[PDB]
Amino acid sequence: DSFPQYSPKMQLVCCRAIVKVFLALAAKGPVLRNCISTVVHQGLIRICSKPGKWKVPTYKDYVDLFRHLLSSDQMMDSILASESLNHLLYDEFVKSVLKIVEKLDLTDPAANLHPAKPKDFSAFINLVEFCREILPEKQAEFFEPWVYSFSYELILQSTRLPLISGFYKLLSITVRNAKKIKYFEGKYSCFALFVKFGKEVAVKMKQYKDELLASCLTFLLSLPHNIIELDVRAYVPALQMAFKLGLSYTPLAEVGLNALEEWSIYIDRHVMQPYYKDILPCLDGYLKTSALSDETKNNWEVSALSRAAQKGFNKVVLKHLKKTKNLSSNEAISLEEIRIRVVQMLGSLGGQINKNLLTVTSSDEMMKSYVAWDREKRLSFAVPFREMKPVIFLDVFLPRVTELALTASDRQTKVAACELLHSMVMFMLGKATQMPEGGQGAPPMYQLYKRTFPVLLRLACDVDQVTRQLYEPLVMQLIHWFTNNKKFESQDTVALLEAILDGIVDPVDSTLRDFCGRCIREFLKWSIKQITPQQQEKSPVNTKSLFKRLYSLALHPNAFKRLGASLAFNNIYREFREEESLVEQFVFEALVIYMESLALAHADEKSLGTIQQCCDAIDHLCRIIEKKHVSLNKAKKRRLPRGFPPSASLCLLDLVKWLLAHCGRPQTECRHKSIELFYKFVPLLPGNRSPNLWLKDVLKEEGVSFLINTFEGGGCGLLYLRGPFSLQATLCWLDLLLAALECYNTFIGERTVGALQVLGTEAQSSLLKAVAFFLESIAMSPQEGERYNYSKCTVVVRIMEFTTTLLNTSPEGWKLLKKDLCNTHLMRVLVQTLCEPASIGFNIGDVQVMAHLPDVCVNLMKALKMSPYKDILETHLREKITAQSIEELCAVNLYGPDAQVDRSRLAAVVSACKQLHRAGLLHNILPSQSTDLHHSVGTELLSLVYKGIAPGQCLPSLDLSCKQLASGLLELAFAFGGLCERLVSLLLNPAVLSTAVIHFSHGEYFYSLFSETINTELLKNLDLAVLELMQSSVDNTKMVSAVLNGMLDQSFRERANQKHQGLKLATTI
Amino acid sequence: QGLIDENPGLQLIIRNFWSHETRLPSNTLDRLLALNSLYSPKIEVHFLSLATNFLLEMTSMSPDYPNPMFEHPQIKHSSLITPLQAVAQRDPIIAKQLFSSLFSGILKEMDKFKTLSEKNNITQKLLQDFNRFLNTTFSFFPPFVSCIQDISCQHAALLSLDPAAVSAGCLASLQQPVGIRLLEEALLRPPDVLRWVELAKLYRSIGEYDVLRGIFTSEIGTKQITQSALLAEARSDYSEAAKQYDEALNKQDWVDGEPTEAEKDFWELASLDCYNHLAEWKSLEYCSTASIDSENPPDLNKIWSEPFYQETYLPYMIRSKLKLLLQGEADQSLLTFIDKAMHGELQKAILELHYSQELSLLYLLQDDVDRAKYYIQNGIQSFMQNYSSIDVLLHQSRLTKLQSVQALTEIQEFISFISKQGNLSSQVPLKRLLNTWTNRYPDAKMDPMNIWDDIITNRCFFLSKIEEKLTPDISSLIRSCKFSMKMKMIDSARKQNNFSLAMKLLKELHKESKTRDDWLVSWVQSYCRLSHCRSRSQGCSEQVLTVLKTVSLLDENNVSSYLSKNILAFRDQNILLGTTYRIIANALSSEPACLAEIEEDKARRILEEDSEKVIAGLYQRAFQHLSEAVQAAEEAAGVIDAYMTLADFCDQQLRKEEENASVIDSAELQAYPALVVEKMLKALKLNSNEARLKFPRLLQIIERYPEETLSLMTKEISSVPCWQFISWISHMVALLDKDQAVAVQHSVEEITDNYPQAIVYPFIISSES
DNA sequence: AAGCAGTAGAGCATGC
DNA sequence: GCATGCTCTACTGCTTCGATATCG
Repeated sequence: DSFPQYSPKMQLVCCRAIVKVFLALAAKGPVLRNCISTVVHQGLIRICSKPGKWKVPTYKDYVDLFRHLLSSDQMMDSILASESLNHLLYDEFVKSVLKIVEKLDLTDPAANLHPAKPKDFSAFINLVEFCREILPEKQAEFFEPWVYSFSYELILQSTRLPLISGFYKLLSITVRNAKKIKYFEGKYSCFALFVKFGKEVAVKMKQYKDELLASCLTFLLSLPHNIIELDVRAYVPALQMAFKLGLSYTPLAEVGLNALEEWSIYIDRHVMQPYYKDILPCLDGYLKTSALSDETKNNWEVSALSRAAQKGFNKVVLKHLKKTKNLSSNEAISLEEIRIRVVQMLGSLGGQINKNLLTVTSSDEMMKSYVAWDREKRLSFAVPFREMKPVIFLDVFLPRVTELALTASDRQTKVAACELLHSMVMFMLGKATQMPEGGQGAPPMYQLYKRTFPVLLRLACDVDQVTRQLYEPLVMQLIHWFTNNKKFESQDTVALLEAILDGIVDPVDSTLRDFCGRCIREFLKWSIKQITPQQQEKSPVNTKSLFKRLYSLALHPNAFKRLGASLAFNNIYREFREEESLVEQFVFEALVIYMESLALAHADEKSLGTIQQCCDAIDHLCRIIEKKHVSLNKAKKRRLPRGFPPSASLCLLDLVKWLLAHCGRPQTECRHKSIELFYKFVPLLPGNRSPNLWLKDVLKEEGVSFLINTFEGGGCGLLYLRGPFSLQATLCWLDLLLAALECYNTFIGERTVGALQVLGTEAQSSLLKAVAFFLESIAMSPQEGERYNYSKCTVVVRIMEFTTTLLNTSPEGWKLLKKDLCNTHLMRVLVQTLCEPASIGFNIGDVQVMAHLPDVCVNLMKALKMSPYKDILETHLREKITAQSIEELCAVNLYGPDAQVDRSRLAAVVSACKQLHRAGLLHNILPSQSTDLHHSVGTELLSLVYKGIAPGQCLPSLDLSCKQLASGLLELAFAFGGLCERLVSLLLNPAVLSTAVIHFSHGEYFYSLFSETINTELLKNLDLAVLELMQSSVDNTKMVSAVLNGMLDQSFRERANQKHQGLKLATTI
Repeated sequence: QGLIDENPGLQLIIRNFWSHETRLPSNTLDRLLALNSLYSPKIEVHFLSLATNFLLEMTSMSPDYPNPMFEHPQIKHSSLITPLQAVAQRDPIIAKQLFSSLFSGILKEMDKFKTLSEKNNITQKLLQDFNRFLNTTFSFFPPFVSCIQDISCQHAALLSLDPAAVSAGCLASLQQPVGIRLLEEALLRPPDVLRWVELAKLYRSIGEYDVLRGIFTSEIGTKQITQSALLAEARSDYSEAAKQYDEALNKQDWVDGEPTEAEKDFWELASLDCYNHLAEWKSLEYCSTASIDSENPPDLNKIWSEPFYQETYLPYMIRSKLKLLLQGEADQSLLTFIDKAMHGELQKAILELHYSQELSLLYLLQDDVDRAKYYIQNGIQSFMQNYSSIDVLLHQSRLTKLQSVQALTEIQEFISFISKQGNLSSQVPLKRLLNTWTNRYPDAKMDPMNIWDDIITNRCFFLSKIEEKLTPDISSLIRSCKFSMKMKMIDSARKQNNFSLAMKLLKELHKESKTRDDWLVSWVQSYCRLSHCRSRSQGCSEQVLTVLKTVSLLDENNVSSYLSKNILAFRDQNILLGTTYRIIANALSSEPACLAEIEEDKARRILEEDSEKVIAGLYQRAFQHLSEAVQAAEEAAGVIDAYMTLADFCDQQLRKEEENASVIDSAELQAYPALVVEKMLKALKLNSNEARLKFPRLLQIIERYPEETLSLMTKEISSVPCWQFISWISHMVALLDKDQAVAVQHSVEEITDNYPQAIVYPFIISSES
């Protein structure tokens, strides 16, 4: 901690002191080498916590120490006679940073919120800048086996931590250090993690702002993309957003070019060549200043050199010129070096490619650019001199003023152009109604308005503070002036409206897409606040016409084009229902078309956010559908939506029948909202009924052949799926089968319809007949093979949820499904999705599927034990997880180059056995040997892990994945039985080892390694542990003192949920 | 010059002195007329900023600064004058617009008071000052050069401005639209040959060879050699159209009158450019150096006086001697010219504002990689400074300016590569250099031959330099890159009709092609493709000569497991020999038999009985050499070419035999209509628009040839993607009626199934009868 | 030897 | 309390000239 209270040339002695201490206390064999691991931990929380007059050093003053500790160690132990101390102090830095980040629980302004960890932020952002400076150097072999775990923890932790502004920086750092060394030349494991995380971060960032957009974009573009070139169309608006978001915050305007140079050289030259017409014309705000700027002085004015070199060139200028090298000029980058780099990459881009920066030689727009904005010139300004008063015409200034205000890249002219344009718009607005008349005293100027209005928006939400503060009341005041009574439906409001609309339906604009919604909010408030409400009968600004415009927006096959009808509803849901009489006629005729747009969104994109907005669009309406016509469900004359039959009234009762009729759709996210709305639509009738009375009441009127036409849909009534297919035929059938599988699994999950009532031989459905064929294709172009593997593996979890639903509910009695699905095939698919999931099609990369898999495996394996059949399940699982398989897998060579298979095939068995234990039938599959009450598989595992460390040659080393295996393998062997006296007799051990000095007692190391599973196992059977612990307190007092300390502090630590266990431990000791 | 001071405060003092009464006046029009006196061409980048600043400073002496909107919904006068001044000081283009509007405002307000006795004198005074501006300026700044030429052409007295400096000013500041409109406005209100010669010199540089036809007639006194020499450079033929310029130059009779001096300099300058567009680096050097002096001119003070010569004879001198330096032998006679020229100031600014890339290439020749660094960073800053100043809506100026950045950064790449030391001991960066240079060509058909010559000669000089410095089989790897650069240069120089350049490029790329097998095939294919492309405009009996000269080499060895192994090399020889025989047989069958008069072995070569076999053998050999290609191409656009030449040649032979009557050629011809329909329907499937419009040829050849080949239509029409007939659907629902409605039936069924909305409206009229 | 001319070193004032 | 920044004064070495001892 006392490094910035020094002077230079003594700090070398300080760093040599700390290196000498760490070298001396490390070379005596591991009993004491585990305080290196906590001293760096302690110093890290010292200096990552710091936010005659002295000062308060923040965090910059130690980065020279932390480079000294491991970079030039060889030029630090030159005098001190050098094995791996740099290695160890890198591994402990990795471990300590993913342990400081392991317990922070971070669930200033960020985004209308501050509900994270009260003050852990300042101890966090210092850590993120500190690792930005210490991390990215020397990414050698020290970092190669650390990318998997460091990536995986941060994915899993930031997935619950969106708006944190800073959990993507460490991923950018590890991917930069992962393409520094090779490692990306498809080991095939982390690649799928990052490929799948690309789309999730792409859809998450679209609703965000400046610091967090910058964070995600510098993550995304730093993906390698010599190798992630597949779907190169997917992220080019994640590149042209960087340049357009350059020009005011340079460190991503750099990385746009630093990406765009490495894409182009190594991506093969046909999948890139269509993608230049849009990348490049953004790169021409970087050629607009010709060095006419003169701000601060461009000479050497007077300094410590400008006097010392005057009186001859003596030795004091040598003293001064050995003093200006160590300034470490590392302040981002200067703008003019970016302009030179723009020109150098534009030159190196090619010859054919190069001429893309302009129009394309007589397109539609080239011969429209030559034309005046409006023909007759208005805005005649008369500049008063003393005696002349001439006339200077405006409007020749406008296509350079409004082009210069947006993209200037020099703020001293940008603020000038902005102030000029605001006064010019004010003069234009005041000119428009003089007093003379209305054709030559008030001449129209909407050919200027139609190009002045799509630029006030792009100014008023641009980046900068000052222009935003200057254009908020203008863009909010002219809405108030336009939407009026005296206005009487002119032609400029229509231009403003279409400008707002194409502000929403526009690409590369996720800061304006919200501001036009705020304009729609102001439209709807002030358009009824002061209008004549008896006259809103014909104008096309009308909320009827706006809603019809929104519905035509709402049903449209252009992806971004329905997003307007999503977002305008999202921004005036707080309106239009706190005023009545206009909900009931069309907006619940719009609930169905909003769900129809959600049906349309079934094939678009993972990375757009259509789904996440349409769901809120239909959920904002289901909090006012349940407060209005509860008291007003009458037979009025109501307007009729899409698909519905004609009537004279549509009170509540045809919607629920349509909801029942289309529960079989292969639209994955409209079916869910359909069912979820139907269940809470079944009440609130006059009578206040229940879903059990209602569905049986309809079946007694219609019969079971009516409620199987809706569920089976079009899915009742194949060798092209021999190899894995990808056609839209096979995928649509798999989607139909999932629809039929999941449409009534919720009905038997509730108690609406009994399983014997609708699956007995009265419906003649092809359901179990089709599922039996479905279970016969399950294990048998690499582009869209994954497109079908995804739906092949989202069906088996619905099958298992279905049987887990049926076999535990009130339909007990399995006499309906004897050999249809409950045969020797579900007990094949369950076995292969329990153990070895990466051979039927389960990808290893995801998170929200591989965290749901052992849950449903255990929920079903508990649902076959109490069943009227268990023999098939036990005598199928008894063929893989036998004890002899554990014995033959427990080989003799688990150290060295057997890095993946021999120490990965064991871990699947370990996790499978853990989930069997969690079901409750570990012993039925694996009973012990004959005599003793200690399981002779657990004793075998315990002796194996105990003998695994003692050499017999130099040192059996460690890893992270040489300890997660050996700490799952050992947590298994305490779950079998009691097995505790063997544990304490292994701890209190006087056997002597040695290492190349001798200093080893074989119980200290085996305690020191794992040390937490051991104590948590000791704490369970507490009362029969302390007696034989304290009994040998004369001959081995050192070890029992250590074990008693190691149990006392761990019992102290979990005082927050087990307070009445430590009391028992105290009263027993 | 104390107004562009590199220190504020003091600059405010000097401006405060200059803006005072009795040093610069305080009447508005007299202040405007007085502002021209302080021009001083050291400053002109700032001159418009300073002119509008002094002209708008005395705005703040008036009683009119009280609410210039007069109502409640407003703003004050200074809120759009003070930021208007502050934005005019920051950018040139809005400054240009402000000064060019205020100037016209004052001069159109002065016409109330004062008679012509003084306003005519004021306008003649201003005319002399604008001439002085245009004569003295040396750094042609585009929003000033195009500012005075735009306040000129709006007034009636300034129009007679300066037709010989307007041309060379707006030509070198790349603002030719303004000067073209100025001179075409001067030609309105004996003939005026001077302004016509300079206006044609303006149009000659932006292409526009269409509008050099209404200029050079014989009714404005101009000669008859200039029209016939523009009509041979309109088509890119700069080897006769320059050959008759000097034949017009040194002639002695001229019996119509004298060839006036304006036309003499037009002949000189156009002969310079027509020597520039080739690669003759000796005649351009001599014609540019030695039209002022005699017996080894010194050049040293010679060009810098008599100031006509700088804007005309300096660029081609420095370019010709530099390009002759950039390969070959030394002749250190440019370096001393620059070294003696640089002691001045008005020569030290002119030689480094405008050139700097010739300077960098000059100092890299004597291993001064330190001065060259300064000069090339100066050139980059000058490109950026210029490109950001020529206007938005002026295309092709920016394309002609942006076509130089590749040569700039190839210099900058060589500078950063030679001085790093991660190189020059391993050739694993050299391989990356040779594999990134061969994929960075400029585009064919858009980028003219001066730019191709720039890039190729700079690259050959750089490769020779790194072979000099790479003393750590390396002398084959660079020559096998130089070949593939020059070959692409030839294939771009052929497509723009520049044949005299490409012909000597072949003649210089033939001494070492005979030492390999991958080289001779590409050689002979490029040669005999040029010989086909050249024969489109020769009339007759000489194209037979050239396509007979290219016979004895197309049938050489070539199959050293090469033509049998490779497929595209097998396809190209066949299609080119087929087009050769097609050229001969179409040549001597429209003009029958006179062409064997100048013939010794030519007659026997066409014989390889007098007027029947000599056509029949050529047509059947064309059919053989065309039929090899489709079967060698079946195993896009690699099968489409071989298909469509076969379809078009067989259709051509069918329509040639259609207008006559025969039996034997009909017996040969009875295989061709089978070959037409399938080979067109196999290329209509693939997305080809050069064959979709050939559908009524099928729909008529079926009717006229119906005894065979209709199942041959049905089997192919049964599988064609059925939206390639929505154009011809009213052309098929009339063949539905009459006979041979089969092979319409299936496709109409497919369209009525898939898209039952296209055919609904052309079906009612056809079912109506 | 005589003149001079240039730099080393010590003490006051400042900063972290 | 430790490192640096700045001036002035006395020490010290160089250059030129003239006298003295030495070696032929």
